[PDB]
Amino acid sequence: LERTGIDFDNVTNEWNQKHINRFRPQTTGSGTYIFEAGGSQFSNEYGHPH
Amino acid sequence: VWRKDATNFRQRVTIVGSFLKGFYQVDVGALDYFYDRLNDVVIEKPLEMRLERTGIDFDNVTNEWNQKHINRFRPQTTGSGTYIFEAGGSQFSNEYGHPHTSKTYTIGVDRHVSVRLNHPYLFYNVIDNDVNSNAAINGLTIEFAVGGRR
Amino acid sequence: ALYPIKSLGAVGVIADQAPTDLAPNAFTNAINARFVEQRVFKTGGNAPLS
Amino acid sequence: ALYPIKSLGAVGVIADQAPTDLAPNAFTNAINARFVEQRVFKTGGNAPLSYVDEDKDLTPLSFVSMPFDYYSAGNSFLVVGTNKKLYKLTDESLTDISRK
Amino acid sequence: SSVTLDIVSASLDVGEEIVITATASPEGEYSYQWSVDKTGYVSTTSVTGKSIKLVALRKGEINVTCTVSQMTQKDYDAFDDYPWYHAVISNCAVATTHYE
Amino acid sequence: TPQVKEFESEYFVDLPGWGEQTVVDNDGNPSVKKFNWKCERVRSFNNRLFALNMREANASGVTTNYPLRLRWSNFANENKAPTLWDDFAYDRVENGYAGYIDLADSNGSLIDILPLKDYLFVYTEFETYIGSPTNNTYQPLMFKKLFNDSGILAPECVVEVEGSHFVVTQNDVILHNGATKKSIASNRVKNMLINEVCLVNPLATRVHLHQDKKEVWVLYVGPGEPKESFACTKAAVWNYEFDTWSFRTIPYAQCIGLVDPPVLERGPIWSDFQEITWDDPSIKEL
Amino acid sequence: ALNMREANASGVTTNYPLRLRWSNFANENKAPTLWDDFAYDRVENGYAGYIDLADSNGSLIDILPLKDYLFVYTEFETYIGSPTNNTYQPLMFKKLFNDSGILAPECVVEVEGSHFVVTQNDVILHNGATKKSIA
Repeated sequence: LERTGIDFDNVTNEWNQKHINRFRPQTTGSGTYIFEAGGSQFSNEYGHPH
Repeated sequence: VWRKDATNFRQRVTIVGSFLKGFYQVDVGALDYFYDRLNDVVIEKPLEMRLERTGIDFDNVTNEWNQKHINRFRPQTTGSGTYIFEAGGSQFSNEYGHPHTSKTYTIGVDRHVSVRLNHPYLFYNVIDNDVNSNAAINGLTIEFAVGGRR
Repeated sequence: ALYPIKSLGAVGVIADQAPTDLAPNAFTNAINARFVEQRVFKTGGNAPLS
Repeated sequence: ALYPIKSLGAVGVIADQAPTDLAPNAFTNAINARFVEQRVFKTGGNAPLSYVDEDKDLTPLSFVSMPFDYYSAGNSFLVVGTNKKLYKLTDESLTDISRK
Repeated sequence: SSVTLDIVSASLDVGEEIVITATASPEGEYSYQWSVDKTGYVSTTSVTGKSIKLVALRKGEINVTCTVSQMTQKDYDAFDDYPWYHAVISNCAVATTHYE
Repeated sequence: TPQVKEFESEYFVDLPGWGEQTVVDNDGNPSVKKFNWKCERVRSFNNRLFALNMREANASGVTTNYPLRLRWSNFANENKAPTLWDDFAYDRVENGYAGYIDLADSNGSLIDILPLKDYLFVYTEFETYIGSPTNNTYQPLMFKKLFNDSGILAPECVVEVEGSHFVVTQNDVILHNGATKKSIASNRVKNMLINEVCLVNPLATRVHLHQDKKEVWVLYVGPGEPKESFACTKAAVWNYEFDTWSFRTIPYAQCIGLVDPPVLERGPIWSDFQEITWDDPSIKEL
Repeated sequence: ALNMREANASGVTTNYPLRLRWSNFANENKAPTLWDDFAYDRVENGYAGYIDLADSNGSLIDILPLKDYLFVYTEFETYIGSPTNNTYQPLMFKKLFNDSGILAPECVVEVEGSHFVVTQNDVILHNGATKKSIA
């Protein structure tokens, strides 16, 4: 799964920097996922992983 | 080009029967063929886009007649390119305001465009004359204050 | 208060109308532009063919 | 204020659109995924299948599950075709019923 | 110039074939277009060739003819204000200009 | 030839009456003759059988291709297939009429055909049609034009889901219930599917109604593959219950279909593994 | 009648899983009295016959009426029955669906101008020409 450009425009301003700390999912069943995350200082580029 | 963008499964192209003694494609990379009667020769130049909106009174936010100091436009573009922003205004509402400045918003480096105006009726224009640009504009976010009136 | 300007391509050129009574996502004049419901970008140019 | 992200499966992939102007329950790309209106989970993979040991060396081009046949009992079978011949299998043996 | 044929009559039976050849007096190059008075009763192939093959199909008399024509160049007058429109039917195209 | 397989038979055989055409000689003496007829696709509808792009031959057998010809046979019988394809019947001097219409459209090739709630829907990459079958009269089927731009991509890129059709109109997906069409991929995956399918082999695109889970995917060849390959690799699955798009991979499918599984997976029994043991003799995925 | 095992002279039976016969009209406190399709051949009303449907997987298992319109189910390719007053074709059956089809011979029942069917994958509730999914 892949989604880019999460600007939080519906909460705060886009250009504002946002410190990301945690994702609190609500899963179901058994498994073992492999989460990946990243970003970019711009809006056009597919951010690099972190 | 190796792989040109396609608009059909069979990769069909729209062609034109031109007055310039030949065929021409209508929707292709940035290039415009403008004819000149002086020397009777065909001339190719970059495709010039122009957006224009006048009379931005901010009536949905503040009063129209109130003067508004314009500082920045914070767009959210997509892709690569190099735009040429223009902006201006006028102390009235009927006149197409005169320009005040112009800046280039190259994507990947700049995050905004800095313009200084205080006319109450703002107007902004967008131009893209580059040949190697395939950018896009989803939306803007203007930073402005409020002065006075009369 | 909030002053967002989104969906720049939801509606395109609106002339013959008081420009000081339109929406922020409209334009009084345009050329060589292409909109799809959320976006604006330069229209594909021209080129010969033989 | 509140910032919930629910119904991750209400809408799936939305490409060709400004990713910075979509909803939080959307994705710019996906593969091998399955959504039902509130949820997302890995799509069922693939695996081989052989009614008999003779079909594992065949490149079929098309087939149909015939449910009945006068000679056959109340059991379904397959009518599979290949580049040159038409075969039939019913979980017990392979037969070439190509028109002679 | 005058055209003549060495064949003027023939007796056939349904199912039998025959081939006729057209030859003009001069040895020049011309176009051919075969015609038939009563539709049916025969089958033609490559009507634009100097040698046609016929196949009796039904009972009845008939009188076949071959129209030789010396095609030549001809220029149209489809100006810019009266261009072509180029409809389409049964994979066939049309010109449909003014004055023609 | 289509090479039908009868219900009470164990071998394949050519269709009966395929090529039959009634001829009337002098004085009105009827007779029948068989000609070399070759087709490209055959389907069933209204207890009849159809044909597309018939290579109808004749005496003096230089074949003349009629890419817009479309023949239909008589009604079915008890556990048998139709037995008459000749349009020139009832000429030997009431019911069971066969014929054709010889449509007139653009780009022809009359590739595909599919029924929908008693109404046919012909597709030829442009200028779709509709089939209105009557009870019995001179004109049993009257075809009326429906669209000017709509048209299926490949011969098997259409399937019924819910009183509608899932078609690929050379530019996107459409879902029309009849007299009105929509776009399921207007500005979401259009530029992605067109790009991914327009590279290697678009004509290999296929579809399948995954009714088991309310999904209709459109199979197509992967991005990187030989230009001579027809094994679909990727698939764009769409759920018609919640209108969501997703993709996946398939194991090089030349075809697809639904069928019951082997006895070992159709529900086995303890007293069936009399020859099988725990040493997984070529069977582990149980 | 459904899935008739119609025999004949030289009585090696030939199964016709798609055959469907219909009898004449009822009488006063009695059942129909004619099933033969080849009547009126001895040289006006009361016609019996069949259509010999053409569908997939056959077996013509179930049948049920709905507001003067029959609804045949055979696990696939459902149908509809349109009865006319009286003519050569008293009933003209038109295809309705391509995936719908009842599961067992008695998995359908009318509730409110509709049918409660099990289409091999879920429950459906169609009023006619349109179906839904209750599960």
